[PDB]
Amino acid sequence: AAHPPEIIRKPQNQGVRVGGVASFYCAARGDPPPSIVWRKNGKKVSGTQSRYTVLEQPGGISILRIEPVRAGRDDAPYECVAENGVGDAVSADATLTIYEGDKTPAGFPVITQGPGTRVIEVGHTVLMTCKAIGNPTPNIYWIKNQTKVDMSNPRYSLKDGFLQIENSREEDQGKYECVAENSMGTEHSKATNLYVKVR
Repeated sequence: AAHPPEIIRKPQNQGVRVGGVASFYCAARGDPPPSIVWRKNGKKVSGTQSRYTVLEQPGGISILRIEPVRAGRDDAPYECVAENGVGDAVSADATLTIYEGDKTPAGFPVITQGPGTRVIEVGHTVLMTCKAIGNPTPNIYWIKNQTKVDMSNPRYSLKDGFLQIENSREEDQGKYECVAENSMGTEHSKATNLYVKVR
């Protein structure tokens, strides 16, 4: 195992509404595997700071989540850094544009309807609703517990931007949200819980 760190996914610029959620994704690889560090305006991102949380996900992914987005503070460059003790560190960065009030780019995604909390009996199927519009039309994806829902799962599909889960199992319990992603912006729905009862 002898390789220098490589960024295989760069962070992308985001536009978010104030009070919103924003996230940046980074991924890298090397031999041996790099750590990824997140920087704001060149300053490593605080363990303390309540609004930022960093999620490390297998496949080499690192995610920086900012919730709730603050209009002054959060308008900055977030850079992700990868090091493994071989060669040079590799870094990539992205900006965050924050939109006050309604002064949003035309066609910024809007979520007309959002998921509601539900209890579902084991073995039953549920539909969770996201309704969105934008131009260009938003791609819609679902998150549980801040993690992308895996649509590789046989039991999970999208109907009309709705998330359907068939043959419900306890493991499906979580806090779900829907994201509508646009060239213009990203919108996250309000998180809500899915509970599974027995019997």
